[PDB]
Amino acid sequence: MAEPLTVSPELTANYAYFFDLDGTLAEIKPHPDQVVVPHKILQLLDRLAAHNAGALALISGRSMTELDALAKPFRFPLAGVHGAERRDINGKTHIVRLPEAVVREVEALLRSTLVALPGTELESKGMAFALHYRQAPEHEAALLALAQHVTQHWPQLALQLGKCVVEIKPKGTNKGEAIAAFMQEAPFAGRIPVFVGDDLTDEAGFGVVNHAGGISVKVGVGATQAAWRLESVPDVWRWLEQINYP
Ligand SMILES: CCCCCCCCc1ccc(O[C@H]2O[C@H](COS(=O)(=O)O)[C@@H](O)[C@H](O)[C@H]2O)cc1
Ligand SMILES: [Mg+2]
Repeated sequence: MAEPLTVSPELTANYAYFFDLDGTLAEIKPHPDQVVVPHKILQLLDRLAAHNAGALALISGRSMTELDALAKPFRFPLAGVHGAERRDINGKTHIVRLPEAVVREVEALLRSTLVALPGTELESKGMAFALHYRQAPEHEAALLALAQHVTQHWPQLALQLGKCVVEIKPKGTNKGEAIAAFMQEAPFAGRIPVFVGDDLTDEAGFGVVNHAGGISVKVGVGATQAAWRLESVPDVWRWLEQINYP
């Protein structure tokens, strides 16, 4: 149902841009630390933001600090950990905080199960936990049942499924509310939201962008709620280049 995106918006239109990172602005890698956004693409994003009053943000499941490393030397408004971390246009950061006992008890729980799930990696994010299983796809059903049971015993936590990852996040955190928080703040407010993403976490953003009369763009294959689709990360780059230089 999603329509192939072919038109590039004009550089000085009234758009507010929201970009996912992994699988959208950067190609998918076997390991997250090999992921890179080419410096040419970062310059296009920075020029696009500059012509749109700074209304451009990165909306990612990665931690805020990892986004700053990937976007170096540029510093954009950010949503990290699916919205549990956020940095507005004023550089002000907002952090969702979990009870210290919850973080300690859950991490100890998840770590003890890894001996029976070899190849899985537990990434601790301060207020969230990510279970990476790209090196062992067989563990996916177990990690889902395990994380689902974590969210039942600790109702402060919610489930976030993703590409080769099962993520445990604070309840009420999602990229839709992250985009919402931005859309009521000075630079983004009064513009039309454009959100480009590729994973299940991005579907929540697609929903609020569609309801807002904005432009939602799915990257890659799979069922989507987005109205528009790009076929691959290099197609995002080419779309980005055509906005900057028609
Ligand atoms: C060798 C053949 C290639 C197959 C590789 C398949 C692996 C896909 C994949 C695996 C793990 C990913 O996790 C990373 O990115 C997440 C999403 O970030 S996001 O897309 O900007 O929302 C973050 O949440 C995580 O912290 C970060 O470690 C992201 C993508
Ligand atoms: Mg994503």
